Amino acid sequence: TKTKIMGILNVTPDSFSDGGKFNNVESAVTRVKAMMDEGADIIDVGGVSTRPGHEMITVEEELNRVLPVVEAIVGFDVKISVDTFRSEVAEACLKLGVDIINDQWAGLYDHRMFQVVAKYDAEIVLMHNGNGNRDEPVVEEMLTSLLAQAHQAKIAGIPSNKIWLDPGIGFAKTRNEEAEVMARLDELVATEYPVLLATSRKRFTKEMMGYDTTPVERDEVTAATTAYGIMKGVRAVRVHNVELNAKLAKGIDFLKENENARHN
Amino acid sequence: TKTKIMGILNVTPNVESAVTRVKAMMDEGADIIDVGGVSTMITVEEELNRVLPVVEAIVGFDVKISVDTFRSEVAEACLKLGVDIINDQWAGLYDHRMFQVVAKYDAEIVLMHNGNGNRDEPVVEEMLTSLLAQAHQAKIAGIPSNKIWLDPGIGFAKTRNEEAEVMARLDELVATEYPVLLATSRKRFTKEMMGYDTTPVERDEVTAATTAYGIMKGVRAVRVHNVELNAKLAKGIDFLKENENARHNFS
Ligand SMILES: [K+]
Ligand SMILES: [K+]
Repeated sequence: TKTKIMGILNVTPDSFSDGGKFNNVESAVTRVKAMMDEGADIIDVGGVSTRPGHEMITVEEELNRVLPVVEAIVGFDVKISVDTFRSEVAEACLKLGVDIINDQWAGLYDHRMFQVVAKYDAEIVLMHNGNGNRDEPVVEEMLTSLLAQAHQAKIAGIPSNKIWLDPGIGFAKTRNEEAEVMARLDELVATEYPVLLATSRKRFTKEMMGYDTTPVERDEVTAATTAYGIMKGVRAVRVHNVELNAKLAKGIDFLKENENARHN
Repeated sequence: TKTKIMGILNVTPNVESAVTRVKAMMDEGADIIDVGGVSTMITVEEELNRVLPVVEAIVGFDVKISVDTFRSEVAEACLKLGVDIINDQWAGLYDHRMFQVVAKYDAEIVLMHNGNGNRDEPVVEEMLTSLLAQAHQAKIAGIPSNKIWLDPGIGFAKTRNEEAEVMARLDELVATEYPVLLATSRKRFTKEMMGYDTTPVERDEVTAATTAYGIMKGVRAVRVHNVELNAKLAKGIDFLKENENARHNFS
């Protein structure tokens, strides 16, 4: 019943600070152990990004990045999610025992993703992305798309309670469109598919600050979106600062449950 | 429209360190500094010996000053110096003269729920009744209705269950239309939200949770130890509520 805390484990070569000195399985294991200790329920491993202007890699390459890391941590007492939009990458990871496939394309890139996730009795996160030049209201477009994709997921045999929806904050959306989405999370929660909110250190949180910040300085306004989102009913949050959010979410979860209990 | 951040400045057993802490709190985003000389029985003179030197030093700063006192002699001395708010843990029950003193200086007063531990009626109803009665007393002394704050008094004269009832029903207190100051920071309630015997500082995140939660219920200020954490989080919640209003054409 708790809000799930999904930590971020980025394994793309370029995201590494010290020239990639610590871009290996052993470093990833130290990081994951820290995130588990701070309260992470899920570790989101990703080696690709669907953002425009990014590196375009092969399935073999993505597998090179993700497989060794997944194998090393899948045995830990934490759930494992993989950010991938290609079913071949998903299947290899599912065979290694991952729990969730976080598809930044909501199965739009590769429709086999649905039967692949279902074949392994896993969960799938469908993120709203693309169609940035849409002419209709973003939340309507988002709901139409995500609901069509979730329906495809159910057809493949994926249970409704194992199909997550993610607004895709940070992807194919203007500042106006993101403001609209953040104001209507209740509508997304109303679909009854568990909702994953992922705003951590992105432009939206960057612009909630009154000055230019380094990513880490956006942690408190990210926690604000976490608390707000839980109040709206989102079921999980994807964050960089696992501890802050884990402890804050424990508080909000407590307060909401206490409130429901006391109003029967 | 922003939620006001009231930073806590406990001065119970020197000015230099008090001023330093106030300097930090202003930086971290504090709108009000609440100076407290009675940890809660020291004499009025002893309370004044603690509080006064500090108030004399920080009252000229660009920040509102609140004094945590329930005795009118302490309040008056501070008000003469120019403080803005009297935060009364007894809601004027300890010293009936508190309201005349506050009225005299045209300052604000926070009426905190306290006492009557062996209450007859359910806590929320008893709280409302006591606080509204005291608000009435404050007004007939000449204090403007818009300068009266209500504080649920978390940490005082309530069992664990009663405080949980109060925290589950903040909207009913916010509904009185008097601005509400939520003061949970590091108190037993937050410790127990953590679920084990934590140190005071370890309760800062669950305290920030009561802050966000409280803002969503409409409280207008939060009294906190960790000013920076709550200031940034409160700022974020304020932005999200206003954005939600904007996109829906609410208010
Ligand atoms: K596992
Ligand atoms: K001042």
